[PDB]
Amino acid sequence: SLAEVLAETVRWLRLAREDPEAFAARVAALLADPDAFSPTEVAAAYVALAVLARERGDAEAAAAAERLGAHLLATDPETYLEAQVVLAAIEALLGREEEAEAVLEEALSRLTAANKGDKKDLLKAIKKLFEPEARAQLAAIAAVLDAADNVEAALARLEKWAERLEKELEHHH
Repeated sequence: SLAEVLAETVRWLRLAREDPEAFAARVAALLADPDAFSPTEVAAAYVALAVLARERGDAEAAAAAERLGAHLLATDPETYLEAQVVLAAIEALLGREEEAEAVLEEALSRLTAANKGDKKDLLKAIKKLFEPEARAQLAAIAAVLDAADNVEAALARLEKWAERLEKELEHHH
């Protein structure tokens, strides 16, 4: 579930801050054998690593997130899509709307080119961000990121992004 990925992303991000050595050891473990961990855990580690890459300029986290994302795309496309939507929400939360939309577009393009997902999957996944269970966890992410004042406007921007996509989908039929 989307909200479980968010909840677990809170735990990964707090671990990176509060015990970086245990963060590094568990990431090495997931990179060595991601299939030994639950899909939610792999997706959350991907998101935390992608956030470290983008927000701290962490080259190793960047390459590690790329490997985990690739693995999720190849083996569990629905979890891949959830991971990308959560990453997009967090970038939007941080005020990086262009980056958030590029993440969604990359996710869409990888999913369709692999014949594992489509525009309707993306729309459905984005809208799961707005449910209460997911909103509670994004509030937790926002506490982690000192971005509480931007939760609503970030989700509103994503909703209009999804709305325009859905309208083009409708017009195209």
